[PDB]
Amino acid sequence: IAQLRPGQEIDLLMHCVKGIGKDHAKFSPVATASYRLLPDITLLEPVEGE
Amino acid sequence: VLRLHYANCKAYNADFDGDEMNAHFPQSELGRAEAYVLACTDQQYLVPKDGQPLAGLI
Amino acid sequence: IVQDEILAHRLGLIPIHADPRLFEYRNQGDEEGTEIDTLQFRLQVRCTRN
Amino acid sequence: SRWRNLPSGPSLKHLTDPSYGIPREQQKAALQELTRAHVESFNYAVHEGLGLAVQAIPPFEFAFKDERISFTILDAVISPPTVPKGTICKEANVYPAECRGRRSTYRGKLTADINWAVNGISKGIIKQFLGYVPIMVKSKLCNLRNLPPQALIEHHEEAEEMGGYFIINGIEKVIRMLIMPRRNFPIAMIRPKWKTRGPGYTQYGVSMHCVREEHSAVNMNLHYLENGTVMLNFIYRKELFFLPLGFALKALVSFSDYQIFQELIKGKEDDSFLRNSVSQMLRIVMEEGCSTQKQVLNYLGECFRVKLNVPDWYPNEQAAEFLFNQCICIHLKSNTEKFYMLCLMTRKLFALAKGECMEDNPDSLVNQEVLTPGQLFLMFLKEKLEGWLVSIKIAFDKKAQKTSVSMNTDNLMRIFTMGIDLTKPFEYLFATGNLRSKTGLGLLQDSGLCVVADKLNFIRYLSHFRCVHRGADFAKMRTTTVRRLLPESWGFLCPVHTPDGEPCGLMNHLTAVCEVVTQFVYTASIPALLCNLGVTPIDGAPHRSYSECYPVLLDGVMVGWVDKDLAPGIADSLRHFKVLREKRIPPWMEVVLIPMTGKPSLYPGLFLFTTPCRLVRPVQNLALGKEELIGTMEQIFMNVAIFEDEVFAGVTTHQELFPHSLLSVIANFIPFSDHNQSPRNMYQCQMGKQTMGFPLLTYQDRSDNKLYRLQTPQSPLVRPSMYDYYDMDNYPIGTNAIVAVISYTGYDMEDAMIVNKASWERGFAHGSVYKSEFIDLSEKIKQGDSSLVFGIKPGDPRVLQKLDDDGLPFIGAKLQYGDPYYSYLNLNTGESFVMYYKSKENCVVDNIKVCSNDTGSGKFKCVCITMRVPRNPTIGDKFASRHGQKGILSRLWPAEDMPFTESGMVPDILFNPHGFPSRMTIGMLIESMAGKSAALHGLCHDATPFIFSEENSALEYFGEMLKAAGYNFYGTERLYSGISGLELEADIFIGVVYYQRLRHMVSDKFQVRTTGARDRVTNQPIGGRNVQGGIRFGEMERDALLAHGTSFLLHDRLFNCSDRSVAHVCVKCGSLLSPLLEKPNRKYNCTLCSRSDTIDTVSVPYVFRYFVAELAAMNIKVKLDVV
Amino acid sequence: MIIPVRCFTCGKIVGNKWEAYLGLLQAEYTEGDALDALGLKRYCCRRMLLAHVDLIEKLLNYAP
Amino acid sequence: PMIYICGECHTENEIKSRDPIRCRECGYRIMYKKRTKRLVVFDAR
DNA sequence: CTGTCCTCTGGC
DNA sequence: GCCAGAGACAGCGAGTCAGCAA
RNA sequence: UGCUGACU
Ligand SMILES: Nc1ccn([C@@H]2O[C@H](COP(=O)(O)CP(=O)(O)OP(=O)(O)O)[C@@H](O)[C@H]2O)c(=O)n1
Ligand SMILES: [Mg+2]
Ligand SMILES: [Zn+2]
Ligand SMILES: [Zn+2]
Ligand SMILES: [Zn+2]
Repeated sequence: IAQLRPGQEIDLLMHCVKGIGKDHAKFSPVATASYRLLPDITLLEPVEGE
Repeated sequence: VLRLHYANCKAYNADFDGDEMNAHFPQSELGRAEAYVLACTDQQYLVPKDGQPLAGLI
Repeated sequence: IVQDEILAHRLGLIPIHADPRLFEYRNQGDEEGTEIDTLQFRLQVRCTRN
Repeated sequence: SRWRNLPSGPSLKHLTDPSYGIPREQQKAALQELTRAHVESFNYAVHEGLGLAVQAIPPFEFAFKDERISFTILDAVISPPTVPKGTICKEANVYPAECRGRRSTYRGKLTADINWAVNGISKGIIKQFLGYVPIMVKSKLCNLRNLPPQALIEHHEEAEEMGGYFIINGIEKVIRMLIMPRRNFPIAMIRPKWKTRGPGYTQYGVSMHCVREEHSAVNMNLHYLENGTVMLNFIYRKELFFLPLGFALKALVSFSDYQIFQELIKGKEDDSFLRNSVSQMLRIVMEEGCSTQKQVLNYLGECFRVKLNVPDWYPNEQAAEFLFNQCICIHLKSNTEKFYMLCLMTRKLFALAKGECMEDNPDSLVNQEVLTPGQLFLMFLKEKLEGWLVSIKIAFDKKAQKTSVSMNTDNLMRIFTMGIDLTKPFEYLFATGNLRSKTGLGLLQDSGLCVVADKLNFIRYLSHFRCVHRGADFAKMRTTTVRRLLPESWGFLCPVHTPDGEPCGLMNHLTAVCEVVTQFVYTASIPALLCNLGVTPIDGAPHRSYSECYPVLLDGVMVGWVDKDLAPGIADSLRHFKVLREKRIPPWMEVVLIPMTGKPSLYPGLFLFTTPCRLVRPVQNLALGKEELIGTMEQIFMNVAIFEDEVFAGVTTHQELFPHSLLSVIANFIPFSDHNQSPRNMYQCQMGKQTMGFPLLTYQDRSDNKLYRLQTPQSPLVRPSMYDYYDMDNYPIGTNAIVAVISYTGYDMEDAMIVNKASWERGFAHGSVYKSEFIDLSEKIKQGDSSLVFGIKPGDPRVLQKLDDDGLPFIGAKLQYGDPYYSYLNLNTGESFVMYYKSKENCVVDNIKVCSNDTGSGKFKCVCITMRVPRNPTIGDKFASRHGQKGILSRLWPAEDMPFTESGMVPDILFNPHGFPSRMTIGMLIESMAGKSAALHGLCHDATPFIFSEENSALEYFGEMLKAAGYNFYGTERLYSGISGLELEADIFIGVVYYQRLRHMVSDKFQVRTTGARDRVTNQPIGGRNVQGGIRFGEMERDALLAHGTSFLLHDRLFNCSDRSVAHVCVKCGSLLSPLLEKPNRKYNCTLCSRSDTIDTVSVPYVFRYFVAELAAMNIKVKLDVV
Repeated sequence: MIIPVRCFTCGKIVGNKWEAYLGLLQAEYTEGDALDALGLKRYCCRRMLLAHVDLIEKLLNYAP
Repeated sequence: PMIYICGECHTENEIKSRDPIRCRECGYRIMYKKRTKRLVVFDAR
């Protein structure tokens, strides 16, 4: 959160409320949730010999 | 920021790279009639230099 | 050394393990909050030479 | 050397090193050599040059009563800054950390010991205190000299600072190298406005700029008149005086008129117009009355005595010597050498007139040199010391003219009577920048001499100590020829780094390898060595014909006539001495040999410059491999390959150190500048100096005005290796962003850019501004009782809980417009004044410095409050890449509407692909791939210009890097549409590029006025943004608005909004001035005709009534017809 | 100044891999192997640590 | 009890009306006000 | 730094 | 009175934001 | 008002 040196002090109260990742990213619950279509690969000819 | 359509760009030569622009507010009700009828931005489709169109997509 | 607004920002982006389904949304202008809609945490730290 | 240990490719394992924060044992040494010309010049100006300056200083003799008194200044000494008098305690030294906290000048004490005598047998040495002269930061007369980085951190300093600046009121003036013509070298010029100087003058003439020991400069012009005669123009105290040559030559030398003649016809002894015109110079004006050196000196003395202001008891022959010593050829001590130099400048005007030589362009760097901070400082110091002498003895002569015998009792009380002078004059030249001098110092410019050095970034700051200004007068010129970027500034000035508006071509910057000469040497064994080499002294026996011989010059002094078949070998021998450091040839002497053919090429001859203000640059001397240094004029007669395999056998005398030597320090920070078009590298250089970055490490101490800070800077993953030589990661400037080049939104067109909203909410490019306001409360009062103490009368309802009992906000409190901001207390009366916060922006107080009076005796009158203003990227803020692609932020696109890639990623910058086709910044498309490959492989690639050829391409290299990571060669990954959810048909070009955030925000450039203040002379809006202020309509707008036929929009704008009054007129007299009110039925009555039934009100502008009034002032009448 | 808490592009939390990153680099591991051993797969996260400049260690050196 | 920290000594000096603004234990002429415990509210956005 | 005035001046 | 010599003389894009010193 | 920076 921070770094301190002798004589330095932090003192605070944080309030946590409910919300959706739409009005601020901090409230978003997933790193990423993407999707991808399944690739399809077809060998039209028998590949061989290096 | 004052948001403006891109068809009105070539008319002003605005380029959205930091392009301050002024906006005046008529206060007479007789300059509003002329802003509506004469100075409107669709009576300004053709440049008065050679009559060729000014507004267009880009 | 970390500012107050920057500390508040950094604290907003820290994920809390409370499940949001047991809570509720704070009504508009509910500054106080209650057991129903808020969780409070405290950071109080001071650095000293050992 | 000094360019070894230059990194071969950049690294990233220096950050993430176990020793990142430990302050180092010695300072960097590459950053130090940037401000080296500013510091090594001052070091001379203040210690070794000050003695020489005071040594000239002719003893100021004058008459008191029936007595003649002589005052000479034996020594002058400037002391490091220190607590004023001993009235202070516990530390005599004074470190620049303060005077930035307080707002004061870092000034040292200048004191000299004068010696006054009465006829030379009665004498006493008094030591007067002249005044205070400002001091540079690491300048030998400063308290931060010889301090390692660790000890430089306990005094609040940058641990990496190179001062080279002055602190005048805590503002860090940065006096910058101006361009001067040259020193001690005759430049033949063809200027057509010269024939207006007299009846028969021509447009030909050789100018010489003479400097003696860096304390004196003078400009002398030899003009050609149509008769074949040459005139001499000298300037004394800003007045131009014309002396025929011959008067000057006969005075300087006690030689026959045939020997003077045999000298001016040395190389052209067959020409007969010349032989005839030399005689018309010697006889026509000198056999007319004066034929012995003394009679010439006597005649010259009488004509010039009045304007040289010489002593009345001086023989005229002594007043002539005064003119020659102070106005012609300052550089040369002898009068015999001054003769030979005036003779070579004439021998040259005769060749320019007969078209045997080419005019020297004054705008080529070949014939240019720089004016350093020490030359301006000493040249002002010397002039002010002379002025101090003059003023003290003005006071002397004016007080009583009374029996000095007992008056030796108040001699010190007399000298101190005018020793009260030298301090404020000096601060004007530094605080204001403009020069108030009786002689302009042989300068040609009297403003913009010193400028504010602003630390917006460390790339704005480092460019103030490498700037070179052609002149401030050239900003006003129809013709643009001093803005041409000639090919002679190769390696000395950067092609790309020039301001790109009104200052273009006029404000240049030195390349990274270029450097100013600042050392001073003996140069006394050189004239005796040149003779061993083959030169024949000016005295005689050239061994050839004076036409097959080169005229040798060495710093204004003509050694003379090296033979024509010995000049090449002599030049090569002298160049080998300087390279191998043999003899005593300074490592930086410029051995120039301008060959002579039959063509009208530049005047032939072997010059040898060693003066302290020329620009030099290193080049690998082939055939010796010993890293020579060449100058601007010496570089035109030698071949310098850039890459190897460009070196040939006979050609390629030298070779350049690195291929990017030509580019400036900032232009070496642009990645792949070779693949972008040039007008875009000129905008990148100007945009890297307006970037919000990390400006410095010492907050709580600076007390500047504005200070923009970026929260979490990163270091570019793709950066030139020079970025790592001058560690520029101590001060980062931007952030790496995942940019996709896609047309997706409709809001990113025409130069506008899109920013993901979740990236912006996760801290992307957040920033702040520090507004430090110095409240000195000696204002609101004059020299009365202390109305000034910060303080709160107990219980004031106004400051109930916003202040903290010393009339100062709490540290950490938030301030808003209308909030209490300070509370003074007039101690005698006992009344407080809350002084509310009026800025319409929210901030937080982060520190408050209470400052004293410099004697530790101040009384709570001055404070410095620092407010913090959060400036995060809004819509309307300008972003930019490192390639001149600036654009505003038009949208913050939701993070779920952004096109996601097949890897789950989602760009955070959307950049329209239409800025490439017309701007041709192909370096951005390579930086994207290089940065993506870097982020993928954990590497750090270099973007040094000229490292990737046609055979080895950059796209091939980085596409192979990408294809080695599982991505595709061409850098395109295929995205999905975050709005429809379908894989777009085109595969998009995505990558990682380094964005900077510019300092121009809509929050600082937005205005709305309804009604408010008014100019009281015209009664129109005031016209500013800090004041409410109206926007000007303009004549172009008035002429474009009545092409619409809208006369009532014009009436509204120009009449009902700006100024509209009801001034009433007398209808019969038709005059606006005539109606006058009465003494209270208040009837305006016309004064001219006493009727009150004739007055009628008219609606008229207010500037029209002002116009009628100012016309009446001239007796003109405006009679207007009312209907 | 200090490590960002969450990666700007995908809000993956990288504010707890700073000391671990520094520790794997002191052990002899390349920046690539190090960023792999921390779980930073996509290059948007890898740039967040690879190009971080810790200036909180240089500000935390001037007097209190 | 208004405290001010010195510029380089770091000694707590309490200054008032009518008295000079030098620092004890040294003589410097710049002194920074101190942060007291007062409550301020910030938003985490 | 350019082009007309444009008011002499001066010579013829 | 005919027309060079000049030698004054006047003109030189639009808007905008700051800071600093007097 | 001035002057030194800067924006289109
Ligand atoms: N001194 C000035 C400078 C600029 N302007 C105005 O600003 C416009 C854009 O400048 P600009 O320099 O951006 C030319 P632009 O064609 O837009 O650049 P690009 O090739 O990079 O796209 C000009 O065309 C003028 O109308 C002015 O009135 N006075
Ligand atoms: Mg623009
Ligand atoms: Zn009347
Ligand atoms: Zn990520
Ligand atoms: Zn102290």
